[PDB]
Amino acid sequence: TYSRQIKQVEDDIQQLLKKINELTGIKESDTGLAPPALWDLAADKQTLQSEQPLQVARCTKIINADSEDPKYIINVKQFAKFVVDLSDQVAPTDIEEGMRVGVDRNKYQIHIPLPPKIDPTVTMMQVEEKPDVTYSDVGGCKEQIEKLREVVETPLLHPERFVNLGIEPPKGVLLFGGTGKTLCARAVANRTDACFIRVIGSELVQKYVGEGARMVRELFEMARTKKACLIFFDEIDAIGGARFDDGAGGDNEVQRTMLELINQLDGFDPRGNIKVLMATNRPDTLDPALMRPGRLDRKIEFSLPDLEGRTHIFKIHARSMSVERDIRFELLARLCPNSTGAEIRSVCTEAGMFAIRARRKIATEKDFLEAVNKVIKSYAKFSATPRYMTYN
Amino acid sequence: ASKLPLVTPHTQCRLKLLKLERIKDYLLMEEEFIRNQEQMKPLEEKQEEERSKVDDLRGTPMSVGTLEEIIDDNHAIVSTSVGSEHYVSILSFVDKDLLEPGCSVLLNHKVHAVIGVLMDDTDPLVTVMKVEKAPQETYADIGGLDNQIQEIKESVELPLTHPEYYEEMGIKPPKGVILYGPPGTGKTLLAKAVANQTSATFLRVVGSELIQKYLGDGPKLVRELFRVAEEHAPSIVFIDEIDAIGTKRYDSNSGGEREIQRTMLELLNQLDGFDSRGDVKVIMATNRIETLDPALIRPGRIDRKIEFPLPDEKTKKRIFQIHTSRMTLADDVTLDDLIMAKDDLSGADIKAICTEAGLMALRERRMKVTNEDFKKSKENVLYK
Amino acid sequence: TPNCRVALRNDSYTLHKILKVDPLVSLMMVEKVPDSTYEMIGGLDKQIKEIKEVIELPVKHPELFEALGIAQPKGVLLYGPPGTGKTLLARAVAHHTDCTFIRVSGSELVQKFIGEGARMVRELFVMAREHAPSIIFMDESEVQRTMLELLNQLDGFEATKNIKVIMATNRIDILDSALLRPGRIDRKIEFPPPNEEARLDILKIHSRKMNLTRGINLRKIAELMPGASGA
Amino acid sequence: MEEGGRDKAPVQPQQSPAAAPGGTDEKPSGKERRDAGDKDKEQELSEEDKQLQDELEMLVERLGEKDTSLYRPALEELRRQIRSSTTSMTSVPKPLKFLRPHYGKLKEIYENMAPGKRFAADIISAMTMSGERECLKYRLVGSQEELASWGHEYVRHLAGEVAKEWQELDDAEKVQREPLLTLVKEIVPYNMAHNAEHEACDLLMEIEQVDMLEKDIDENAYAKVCLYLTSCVNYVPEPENSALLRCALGVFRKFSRFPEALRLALMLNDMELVEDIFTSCKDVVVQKQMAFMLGRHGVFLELSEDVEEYEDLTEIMSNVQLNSNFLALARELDIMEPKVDDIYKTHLENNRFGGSGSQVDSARMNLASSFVNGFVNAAFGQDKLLTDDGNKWLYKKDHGMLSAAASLGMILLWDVDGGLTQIDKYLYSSEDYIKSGALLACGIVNSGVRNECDPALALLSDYVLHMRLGSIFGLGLAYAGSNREDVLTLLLPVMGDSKSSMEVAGVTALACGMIAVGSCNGDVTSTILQTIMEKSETELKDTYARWLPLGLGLNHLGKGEAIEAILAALEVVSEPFRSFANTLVDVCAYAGSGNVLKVQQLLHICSEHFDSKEKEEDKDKKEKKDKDKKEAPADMGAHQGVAVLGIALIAMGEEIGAEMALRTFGHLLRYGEPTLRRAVPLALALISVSNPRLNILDSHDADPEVSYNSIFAMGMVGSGTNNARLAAMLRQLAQYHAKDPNNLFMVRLAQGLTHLGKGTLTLCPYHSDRQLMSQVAVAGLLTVLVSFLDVRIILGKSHYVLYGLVAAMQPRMLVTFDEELRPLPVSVRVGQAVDVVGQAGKPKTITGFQTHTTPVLLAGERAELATEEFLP
Ligand SMILES: Nc1ncnc2c1ncn2[C@@H]1O[C@H](COP(=O)(O)OP(=O)(O)OP(O)(O)=S)[C@@H](O)[C@H]1O
Ligand SMILES: Nc1ncnc2c1ncn2[C@@H]1O[C@H](COP(=O)(O)OP(=O)(O)OP(O)(O)=S)[C@@H](O)[C@H]1O
Ligand SMILES: Nc1ncnc2c1ncn2[C@@H]1O[C@H](COP(=O)(O)OP(=O)(O)O)[C@@H](O)[C@H]1O
Ligand SMILES: [Mg+2]
Ligand SMILES: [Mg+2]
Repeated sequence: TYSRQIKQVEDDIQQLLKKINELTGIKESDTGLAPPALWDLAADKQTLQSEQPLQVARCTKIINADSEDPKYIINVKQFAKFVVDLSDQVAPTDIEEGMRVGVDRNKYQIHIPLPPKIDPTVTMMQVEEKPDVTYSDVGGCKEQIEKLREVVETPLLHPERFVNLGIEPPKGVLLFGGTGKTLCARAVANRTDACFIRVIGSELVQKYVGEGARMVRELFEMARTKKACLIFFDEIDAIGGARFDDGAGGDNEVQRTMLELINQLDGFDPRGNIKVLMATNRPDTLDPALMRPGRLDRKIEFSLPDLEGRTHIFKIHARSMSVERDIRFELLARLCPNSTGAEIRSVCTEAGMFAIRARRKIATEKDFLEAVNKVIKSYAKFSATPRYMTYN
Repeated sequence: ASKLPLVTPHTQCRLKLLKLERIKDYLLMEEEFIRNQEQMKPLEEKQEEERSKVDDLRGTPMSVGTLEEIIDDNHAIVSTSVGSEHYVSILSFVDKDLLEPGCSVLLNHKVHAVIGVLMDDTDPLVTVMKVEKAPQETYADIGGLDNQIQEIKESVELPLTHPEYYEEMGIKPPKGVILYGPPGTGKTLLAKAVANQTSATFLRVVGSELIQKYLGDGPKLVRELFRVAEEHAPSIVFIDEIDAIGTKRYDSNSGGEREIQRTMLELLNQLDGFDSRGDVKVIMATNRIETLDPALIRPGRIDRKIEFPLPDEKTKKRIFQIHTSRMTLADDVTLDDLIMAKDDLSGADIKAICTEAGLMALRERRMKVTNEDFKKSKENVLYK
Repeated sequence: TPNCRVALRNDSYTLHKILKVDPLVSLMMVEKVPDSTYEMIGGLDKQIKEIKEVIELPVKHPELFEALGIAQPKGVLLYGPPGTGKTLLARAVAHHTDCTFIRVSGSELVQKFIGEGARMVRELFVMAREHAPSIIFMDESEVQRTMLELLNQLDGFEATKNIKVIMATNRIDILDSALLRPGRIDRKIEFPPPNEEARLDILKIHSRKMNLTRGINLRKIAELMPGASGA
Repeated sequence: MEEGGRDKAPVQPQQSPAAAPGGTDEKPSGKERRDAGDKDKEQELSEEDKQLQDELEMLVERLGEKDTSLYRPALEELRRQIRSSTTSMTSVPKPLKFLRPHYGKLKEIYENMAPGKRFAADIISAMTMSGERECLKYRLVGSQEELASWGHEYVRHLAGEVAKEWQELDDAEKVQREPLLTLVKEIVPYNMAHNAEHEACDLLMEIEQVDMLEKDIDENAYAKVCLYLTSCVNYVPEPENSALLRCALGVFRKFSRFPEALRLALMLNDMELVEDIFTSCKDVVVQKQMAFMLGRHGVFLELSEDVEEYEDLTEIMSNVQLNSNFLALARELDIMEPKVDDIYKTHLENNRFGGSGSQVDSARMNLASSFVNGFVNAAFGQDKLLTDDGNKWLYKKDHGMLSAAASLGMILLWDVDGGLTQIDKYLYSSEDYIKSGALLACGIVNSGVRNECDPALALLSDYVLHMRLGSIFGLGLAYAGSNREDVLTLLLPVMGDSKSSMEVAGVTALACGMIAVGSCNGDVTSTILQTIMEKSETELKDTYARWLPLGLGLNHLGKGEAIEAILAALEVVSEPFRSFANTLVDVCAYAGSGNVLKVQQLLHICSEHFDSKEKEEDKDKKEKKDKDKKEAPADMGAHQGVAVLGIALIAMGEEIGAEMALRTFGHLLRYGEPTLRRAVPLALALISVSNPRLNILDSHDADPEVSYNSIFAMGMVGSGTNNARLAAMLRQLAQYHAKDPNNLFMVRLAQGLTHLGKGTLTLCPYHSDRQLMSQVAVAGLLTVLVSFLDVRIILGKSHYVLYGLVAAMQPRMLVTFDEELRPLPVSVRVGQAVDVVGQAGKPKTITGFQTHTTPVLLAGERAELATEEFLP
């Protein structure tokens, strides 16, 4: 009954909230000033502290040194090099060569080393977040999930169960086969904890020469700096087919990066706390030198799940949608000659859309019939299957 | 604003107004605290004072910053226009939140300390596909098939406007959408009407332009493009005629398939990224679908797959009606004896004949379009 | 305003006072195409009629095109032998309506002005709708794909008007069907090799600029050149 | 726009209203039959909601306004039948015959006589007039005039008839007007109204008892003392009388236990004890009565029918906790939880981030080293010899041997299996803090168990040892879930001793005061006597204010009676630094509601005063009390504090807003949200050592998070700065607190919907103890580890006789449906339809399926789920 009064007491006190907010100050929305009622910290001291007793210590690169006397050699970006000296106020040691340090603008002397170079383009793969997949819903890989987990997590989880026996754990593994190669990788990507990184190798084809190699090198650098890391490789078919080259120099930029990468695991003080898995579309024409033992230990495969895992998937991608409560899902798989669980979820979706088509809520056998026959035979013509059934 | 989203009754009960007057009480109390702090203790104006001292400290010549690294101990390394970097400090008043490598920052003059940041005038590339306005009319203007059309309606418009129906169904909507048919049937125009109805972000670009005379860029272009698209809003991007990149070859291209393959590969990946797929749905439109890489046609990447047929003559009459409604034609219009000329003509041919006949009228400044004009029209437009 | 050169006292960097170019004009200076007008037309008459009908009409009469309720055109395409007036008439056509005469050869020395990287060429549209009474020209395979990238863009999507373009080529039967969509293109025009009267008048035109001798006989010479070209 | 010809209304509906005074006076027949015709003309061609541009409703108010005012007001003799036509034809346009302000003049046409919905049989929409009466006329007719003339004598049964009319007119959202006719009516005396309305509420229907339920309980969550005292027990008996399901008693009537009537709770327990039909709902109610909202229950149900119905008491007392123990032994075995410890591998990249590693070698890190065994081994991650982090430091920081033996209680958290077997090998050592932490674990392990583990059996072996300090800690802690007077008789002379060492007498009131919740003010009297004896002659360190006064409050909490005021506020009326102990219990008794009249005095009494080191302690505790009243706002103040405090105090503080404007959230909840959880980094990404940064330095929340990002970023930037000499405790204790188990996080006083289950008594000491320094290293490891032991944390179960079926689960988000169309929607998180026994879910309500019909709860977090499938 009190509509006008309630709405006006609503909006007028909202306007008063606005006015008292502005009394504080949220307007003058800036180009980089902190929240107006927050930055009052940097008022007198910090201001005249962060600046007056604080100097830049210009970023600086080392060259080499000499014993018994400081006499270090510096290198800087635009200015030349200088025979230089450090600061007593730091330990006289960790300013050795191949390192980035800070040096005041004026005295030209060292104060502190800085982390090695970064190239944030390479920082663009520290995935930082584990999504929400689980080995549960990826069934069928009954003798594959374990085959993975053993050479995937067990040593990290039990860095004793393989040690007292005095045997070294394996290192490398790759996937092949919409069989679920990426899905199985996502499931292994989440559940772990250590520093996980990946690179779509397609993001290495440059326009200059060698750049990809330098990037891969810095990647392995930050890897070795890490203490327990796992790298995943995605669809490296692009990273190089083979050195089949002939006459006219082509594709050479690729194979350069190829060999450079392939060095990065074999002999000559190898990685360490480092294992990996890649996956192909068509392994048919992948490099032999990668297949080499010590790089490519395991060969777990993703084929067509049989009907059993297929039945489990039929459970999986239907147990969260209104359906007939008494369907014989056996026949569903029975009319799934060759497919992926992706296609199972697809048939489910199509049936659901045919349900929401007119009115209903729960599903029927007939919905599944129309979903299958269409998805199967109407969508048969292309179906992308064969040339990968031969992996060619 | 954005005080409390619990205004659930939307009725004339005690709930709403009680919320309102209690927020009134707390607001009066906090405002009076803000008052009483200055009452005995003004100690400054703090309107433009806490800002005056900032301006004082913040270096008068605003030095273009360029973020490359982050040591958030209120001091990180920044560079210069030519890259004469140093290890300047940062301050509290900078809201150290959006710090990112490759950012427009503000540097002090003397010690080059971080005055602040700057927003990005963007983008000399987004605008090129950033949709301006509703370009065309309703689907009702198209007509002719309207069934698979309704299918696309369901697959695209229905989701956003009914984010409940699939929910009672308990299923997220499909992922992929695609058209295919002969040259001139309704794959781009249809998209036009789609956008006409929409209230979401929209872009347009052609696969043909994906190739670059250099090496490797096009892929990265695809990457960052998908990124930017995903970053914005409810959005559906579309590419027309990808098969172009898989059919021809331009000698200006540096290499050949040696980039086609990789680019298309990364492309296909970027629609099935293990990472957050985000709020994106994609349509397709190609003339030669049979010959492109079937790998893209994988279920999950592409879901709704719809044919585009030859419209029927009885509908060709409707197309005639379409492109003849709002023109002051002559009475002699016997459209049927004009429909059957090309036994497999296209809905574009209607517009063709119509506008051509109109031109014929304009040449002689006439108004109503007579039949012999249709004759000459069919003769010109088709016989070559 | 943007593109405003300014004076600035240097001690405290104080912006002090004010001082360039329109980049399209710089482009034109780079090109220096043969600016012309109708007077030098050699035997291109019905051609003139048609090109006028197609180009000038959809500028000053936006009510007529819909008084007819007919869709406006978008592009024009020509053909013929080596040098007959393909660009000659193109320049004049633009000239007699104040169309900012612009062309692109897919070059790069021109490219620095438009886009830093300028991955595509569509970026020229940023200036296209900036000086509306204007036209872009296309000469004589990538020219075809460029034609696609231009045509299919301002196709209802870019409702902006006053933008006309023309490709140039010979033996039209050798280009792609992507330029053969019965609706993708508006109309073409025929440019025949020079015959008697056209040859005579072109002589006439390219003679008046000379200090003749008493008695000329354009007629004889005209009876001699067997239609080699208009050049 | 045609007018004329067919316009009958400018003819017959024009003159007959206009000439009504020309046809009513000295005209008996021409008035009525034509007035009946006008009645039919307005009720026939207008009810069809097709032309709201009625020929009458848009033309008969042109002239018939003054004329109808000449008809009904000015005639004064509208007789029997003609006025049945007047109040049926002059009433449907009467909202439109007048301007907007009808809220005071729904009377002159209608109030002269009520026309016997007859002209509403075929049209849906003067109850506004009855509302006018109740809200203004009845208001100033019975403000202080409870009983008066006709203005109440008829108005009461008029409200009753229109109340029966709410749910009998259209059965649409007009039904939800009965609360809008019962509560605004006689604002305070809601009894005289709902006593009359509930009887009819029994006989109307048994389906609409839920919309009114949620509406009225939102009316009650925040409620005036009179409304909280009356309307609750007026909304209470709905399952008792209106319906026969009766199972909404336990978790929706406990709010009537402490504020309303300390005895109505046990009398309703008796009501349950009378209707024991049959087995399931009885168990459902009695379960939460012992281990999920209150105590003093495990000895309440041992009467003369002790086989399995009354013998359910031993179940609810110990064997329900033991059933959850088998749960945490088998299910937690199944899902992920092993015995233990990778958090040191976690901080492996702390050595290569920017320069040289191997520099952090902190010593007070040992405090967090006891946490590496306490927190990460909570909830049944039992171990053996893994306690080396609580053995080496146990044997190497004298005070640190209690943390190394209080982490053990967290190892076998809430256990009842082997305390007397895991503490034997680490008791006979006679190092004060080893035995202190071990004998305190003798109360930690069996906390909530309250069985024969340490009444006077474990910690009495350390109170015949007055080691002395913690001897009451674990002893009274095992009796937290108890209130047996025997223990208070056992350790009242602790404070009755007035020990020359205050280290025990201080928290003595915290230990003895917790076990009780009600009367017997002997505790309060003896404690205030000892206060004015020793807290008087002191204006120095707040131990006498951090430890002593809180027993008073925690013995008189949760009673909005204001009776405690003139009793205990008058008891600590003393010097200002003793008046620190004045207004605690004053505010200790209004947990979940909104009484902002109480809020303004939390700012009026002392805002800044410019506080020249005068009342910073008293104002810190003022802000502390302000942290209460908001713990359960039913989403009414969750923002109202995170905004008000951030704007006023944390922005404009002297010692309050720089050191005390943060613990608000720590007291509030452990939900997890970008509003206030990331807001603490705002004061935490800036250490600000100016004020005593161990205010800023001083993760108390549960519910494991992904906030590891900025924490580890700061730790990285903490290689050179952010020193560790004392903050090494800080970094990893904070890193261990939230994610102690991945589960065991639901202790934020939101049960059923928000019913308390506290939670409060055992916890309040810590977050009232960090005031401010001097106990971050020495005097704070009595309570930094194992303070709060009131943790009930899983809801999704089957719990039937067999646990045969897995479940029928479909968990969803918080509800927001208040007035909708039937049936009201439940929630939009319907995507996940699984069959898990998963974690509880902070913003969670679970909706089942599989034709179980849920005749158990339908609203208890242990859904027992009776079943029947009479739906073929
Ligand atoms: N065994 C499976 N169980 C459940 N879902 C599966 C299974 N295999 C495939 N899928 C579905 O397939 C989709 C993901 O397929 P991917 O893992 O990307 O395929 P892939 O084998 O890596 O093929 P490419 O490389 O993309 S051509 C998801 O919708 C999964 O649900
Ligand atoms: N079925 C139709 N109904 C009405 N107009 C049509 C129809 N089909 C084509 N047209 C007209 O002809 C134009 C061509 O349609 P488009 O959407 O370009 O077809 P398309 O098959 O995507 O063309 P291509 O193969 O890329 S050249 C439309 O913009 C309409 O003007
Ligand atoms: N019809 C014509 N009338 C006058 N001059 C012409 C004609 N055709 C060509 N020219 C001359 O040819 C030159 C420009 O060649 P143009 O016709 O523009 O080349 P193309 O059409 O082959 O690209 C100018 O010197 C111009 O005067
Ligand atoms: Mg894949
Ligand atoms: Mg098209």
